[PDB]
Amino acid sequence: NIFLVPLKHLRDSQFVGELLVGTPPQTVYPIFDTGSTNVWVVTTACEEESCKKVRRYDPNKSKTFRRSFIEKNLHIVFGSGSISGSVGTDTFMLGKHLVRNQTFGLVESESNNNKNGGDNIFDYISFEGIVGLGFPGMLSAGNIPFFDNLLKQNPNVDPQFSFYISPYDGKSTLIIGGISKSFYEGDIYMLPVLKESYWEVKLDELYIGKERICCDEESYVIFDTGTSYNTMPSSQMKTFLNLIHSTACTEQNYKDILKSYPIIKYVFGELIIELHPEEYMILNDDVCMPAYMQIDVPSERNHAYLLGSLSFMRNFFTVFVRGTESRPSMVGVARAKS
Ligand SMILES: CCC1(CC)CC(=O)N([C@@H]2CCOc3ccc(C(=O)N[C@H]4CC(C)(C)Oc5ccccc54)cc32)C(=N)N1
Ligand SMILES: *[C@@H]1O[C@H](CO)[C@@H](O)[C@H](O)[C@H]1NC(C)=O
Repeated sequence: NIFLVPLKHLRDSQFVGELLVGTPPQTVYPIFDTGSTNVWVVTTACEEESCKKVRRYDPNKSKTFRRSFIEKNLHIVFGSGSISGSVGTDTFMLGKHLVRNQTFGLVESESNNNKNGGDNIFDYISFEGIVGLGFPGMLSAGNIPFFDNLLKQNPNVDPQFSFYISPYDGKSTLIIGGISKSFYEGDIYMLPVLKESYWEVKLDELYIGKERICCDEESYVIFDTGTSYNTMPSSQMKTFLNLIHSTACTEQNYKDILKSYPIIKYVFGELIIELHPEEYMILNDDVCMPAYMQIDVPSERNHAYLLGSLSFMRNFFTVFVRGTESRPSMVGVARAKS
């Protein structure tokens, strides 16, 4: 049995889907993140302005909510903001499928702890939560992650999911347990996941046009729906900004200005995945920018390259296959439909 969960592309970068929590059920619209594993829900215990503007789950109105003991609020700090809150368990429902006794994080503050003077991601978006879809290694608290708990309680669902991203129409969809040829064109190329925390596969080479920028050290590609942009390590970013400059542009001449920009080629052994200038240049205000940011995923000697939603999944249908005993963990990539 296979089912799907449609996603609404919001005015911010978000692709949110319907999620029901508690008894009687309350409705929240979280994003679905392959770059984290916790489940976060914005609650009424967060009285901040960036919280009060959205639908807030109230645990006091849930007969099935249970409070978990913690010594301190768990604090998650990342690039553009911070999430902080407590933890409990409740019963969830996603696409009419039931997940009971699921541990999740209750957002109680969105204060930015990188630089507390402004620049907070939650001021610019209508954030209601995160459904983590990564591997159990990244679970911060609780007995079992959300997706695994869904499968344990729905054993006729196959441990896999996939994302069709099309921001222009309303056909953006998350499908759980399978795929559909109604989304991709051609074949699906499989890449083994070698690091079961993120959805992380090995990257062999990376070209910006004809210039080879990777790899001389061990490099990896992370498929992360929870970022709009693609990323590169700091070292390659100085090179990237010298080969791909941002320029002024308009909606009228952008095809003309990007005629000279290079093709970005991601090489996975035999598979070559190309990014054309109109597929990685973002247009905001009157500036054509590369849809790339600088992220150094922490590790001793590994380098991680992230593939985001706006720049990658919009053009490439992506399948995530959880490993079992009859198969390993892989990600599948195919061209998307028009
Ligand atoms: C969701 C954040 C976390 C989980 C706590 C942590 C985390 O840092 N990342 C990545 C990997 C590292 O680099 C970055 C850098 C930036 C961003 C970012 O600002 N993302 C935006 C996208 C948008 C506006 C559509 O929705 C939301 C909704 C909430 C928060 C952020 C966003 C994400 C990541 C996750 N993949 N997941
Ligand atoms: C729910 O999960 C908790 C772990 O947080 C566990 O102690 C409990 O036995 C589980 N089942 C029920 C019915 O609470």
